Amino acid sequence: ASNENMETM
Amino acid sequence: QQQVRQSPQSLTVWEGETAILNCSYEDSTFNYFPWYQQFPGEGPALLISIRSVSDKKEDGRFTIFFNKREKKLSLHITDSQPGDSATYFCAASEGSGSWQLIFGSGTQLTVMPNIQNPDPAVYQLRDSKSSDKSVCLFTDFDSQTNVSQSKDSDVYITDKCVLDMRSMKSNSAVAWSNKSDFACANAFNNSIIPEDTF
Amino acid sequence: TVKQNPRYKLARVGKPVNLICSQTMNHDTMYWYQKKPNQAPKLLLFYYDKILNREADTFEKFQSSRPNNSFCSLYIGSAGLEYSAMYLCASSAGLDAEQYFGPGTRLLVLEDLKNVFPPEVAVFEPSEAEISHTQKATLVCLATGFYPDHVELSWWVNGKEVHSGVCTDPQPLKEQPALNDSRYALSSRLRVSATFWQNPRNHFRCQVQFYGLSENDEWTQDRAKPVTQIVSAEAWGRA
Amino acid sequence: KTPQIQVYSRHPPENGKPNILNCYVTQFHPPHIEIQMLKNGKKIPKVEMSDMSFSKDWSFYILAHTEFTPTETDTYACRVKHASMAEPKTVYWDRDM
Amino acid sequence: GPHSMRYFETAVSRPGLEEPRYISVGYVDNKEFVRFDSDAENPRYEPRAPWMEQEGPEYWERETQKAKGQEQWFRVSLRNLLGYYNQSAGGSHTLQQMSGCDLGSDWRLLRGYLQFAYEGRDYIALNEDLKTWTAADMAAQITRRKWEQSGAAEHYKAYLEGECVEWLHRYLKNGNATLLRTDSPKAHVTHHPRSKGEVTLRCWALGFYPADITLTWQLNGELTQDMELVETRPAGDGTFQKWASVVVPLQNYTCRVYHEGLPEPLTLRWEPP
Repeated sequence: ASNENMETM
Repeated sequence: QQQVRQSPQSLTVWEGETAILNCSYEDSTFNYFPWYQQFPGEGPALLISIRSVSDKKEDGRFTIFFNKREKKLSLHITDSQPGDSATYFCAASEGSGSWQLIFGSGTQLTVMPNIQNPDPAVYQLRDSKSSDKSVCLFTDFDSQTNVSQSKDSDVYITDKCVLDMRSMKSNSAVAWSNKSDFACANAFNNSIIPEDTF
Repeated sequence: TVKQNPRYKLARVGKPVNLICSQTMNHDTMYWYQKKPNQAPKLLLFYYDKILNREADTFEKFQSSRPNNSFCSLYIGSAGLEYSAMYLCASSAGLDAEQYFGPGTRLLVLEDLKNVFPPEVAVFEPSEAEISHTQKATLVCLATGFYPDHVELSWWVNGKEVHSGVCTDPQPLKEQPALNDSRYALSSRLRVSATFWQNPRNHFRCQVQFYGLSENDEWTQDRAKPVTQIVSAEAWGRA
Repeated sequence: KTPQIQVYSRHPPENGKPNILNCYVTQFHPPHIEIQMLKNGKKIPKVEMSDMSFSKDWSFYILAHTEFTPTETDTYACRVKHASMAEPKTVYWDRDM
Repeated sequence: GPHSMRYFETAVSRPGLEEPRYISVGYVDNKEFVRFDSDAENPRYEPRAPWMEQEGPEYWERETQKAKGQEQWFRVSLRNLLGYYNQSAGGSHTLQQMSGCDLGSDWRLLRGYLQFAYEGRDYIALNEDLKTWTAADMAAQITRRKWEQSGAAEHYKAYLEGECVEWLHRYLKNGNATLLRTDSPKAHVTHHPRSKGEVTLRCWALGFYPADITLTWQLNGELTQDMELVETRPAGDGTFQKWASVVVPLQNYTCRVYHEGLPEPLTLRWEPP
């Protein structure tokens, strides 16, 4: 299963 | 810059007249231009918006005249009502990022209402306790005359306030002081209409 | 449509602040803006569903939390004098859609809470000469000795809040302008019919909502804690 | 990054027996690239292209293949157009490589 | 056994377009199993492996919703990077991501991966410890400072150790007949004469799975830079090809083939018939 990133760059 | 700059800082116009609220932007890539209206003690609400495709947006009285060749916006309010007295903000957002709205400082609009029958008079108002306080009220005066602060730390005088009453409008000012033997005639710091006491 | 409670927030320097915002529109995106006096509202941060974005010049000063999509909060820790501004919260269905703003939370940060005081509300009965000259009766309200500028005035007639024939000053007067940390004074007007004031069963109340200290706020003074309280003054009609 | 091209057949080349001609393009950025497979200097219309993929060194890679019958007289090539290159690189098919 | 799950993400900006192209490619043991593409008629996580058909609609809908959020994460991050480098609004920009883990021995977790790229070059990467970040430039240091305060690394470590390991175990069980499949290479030496009295012996290797192979030439013992080599190329039917050649005088030389599909390493010479 894929991962959802936290805070943006 | 972006910037966004708006002109003027504060605009005052009489009831029934046309109010013009100018705006200027630097970034040419700006496409969406919304206009927000906020009343004292209330957040900004979406009034009317305009896109880069069109150059005119009509919604009864409120109209935006967009000019791409001069990078400027203008909000026209035909037949100005006293209920329009609010702070007007203008935002702008480009293509790639529509979430980032670059707002302007804002224009504080003040619509002076038309006083049909002026009856200026100073009234003595007593407290509903034990008491011993007394408040002076200067009411039913025209929008033209002004009230001063009465250069004294002990005497407190408020600015003009217009009521509605549903049945149809009057301007009012409140004057009070903790000082013993303070008469309601004492408003001799600013010029008023000759009328009316006891 | 977009809730923001309280309307006014007070905090001491070095103490953490958490401003809460909520929406019933089931929106994916919720924004946070900073509004300085007579300055353009600048975007601080936003929350798209789960994803958080902070501005390169804003971060290190502001933090953000989201318990669920219906809520959104702005965190400050520690608080300073430069943080004293109006905090607006926006809401949008999509990332590239129309934004709906909340009423805003006015934040004021002070070095010490020693000068914080609740208001003294007093109602003034209409003048007998006013009922004789004109066929109207004006009731004057007076909120005095309150600090800070955090007040909400509302007129209540027969248990219901009345907006028609009501006028409150845009900014309260400083009781002692010659010195800093001075208490404010706000006045209001309620104009009703002469026959309406003549009725003895008609009730008139001037409610003033004050925003001061809370549960987390520390108080070490002998004087009573100036908590977020409601101060009212009532008056009945006479013929 | 300049794209690296390799022209080869799926199965060992044999005159008469049908085969599949591959054009493995590697080590390029941005991912936008134009690949044309040639037969005697003329472009092949039916060219099956694989979906966009990249390697551990962030470089993108793509494989283009067409149905072909090898002959000793016919010449095969692969023309590649990319932003990193001024002139398109044309690599000719060799059965010995 | 060396097993690994990877997610290769890409975000390409279009000239003037409000929405960029987002592609997420999933891999299990270096072979593709899942793929998402924003360009498609109906953007959904589509199965790319035959064993992936076992999953119901619950798995596909959950992954598509994850991709929709990631599609917007990459959109904002790409615009934030334009502000960092102070670049023009209109242009072609690429944001890449590599995330996943290696199992090791046996089904326990060996190494964690989380890397980011901009314009093809490295930007920010999560270290071996899975707690610190390596910034390639000063623009990446701002991203590092942002992620250090918010504690982004703490949640990325939770995926690589938890969900990434847990889901890879399931994919190895569901897909076993085609995943643990090994194909032995077909090896042969060709003759190519040259001028100056030299000849090139080309050691071929065709039809092998996985792509990992070692081809070396020997002069009784060890020939390093003088030996010609080409990159491992796919045939098209899920198998690979590769060759190694060496310039020798007008001769009996040894080629060594190393592959997991074959039990004993292949040692071969040239004919002629």
